[PDB]
Amino acid sequence: SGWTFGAGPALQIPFPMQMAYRFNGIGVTQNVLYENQKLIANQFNSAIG
Amino acid sequence: VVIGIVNNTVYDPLQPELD
Ligand SMILES: *[C@@H]1O[C@H](CO)[C@@H](O)[C@H](O)[C@H]1NC(C)=O
Ligand SMILES: *[C@@H]1O[C@H](CO)[C@@H](O)[C@H](O)[C@H]1NC(C)=O
Repeated sequence: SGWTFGAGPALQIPFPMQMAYRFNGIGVTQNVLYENQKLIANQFNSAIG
Repeated sequence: VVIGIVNNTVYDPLQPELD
């Protein structure tokens, strides 16, 4: 759900779109995430590992 | 490069006014 589960009813939303939301919230455009999605995913997986 | 994009058409606020 993202952040809506803590401010009211839960709303379903794809996780890449939630990541685009969180990237646009800090000033970075959503295109860098919508294009380089595989790189961000691999970096996140490597960090989690 | 975008994964999950669909084909559609967008509107232009200049084409109908000019044509
Ligand atoms: C959604 O995920 C499924 C499972 O991987 C995949 O088969 C499908 O093509 C994806 N659709 C979109 C919107 O990318
Ligand atoms: C989108 O358009 C391209 C070029 O016409 C085509 O190859 C592709 O199959 C289309 N995909 C969809 C979502 O219909």
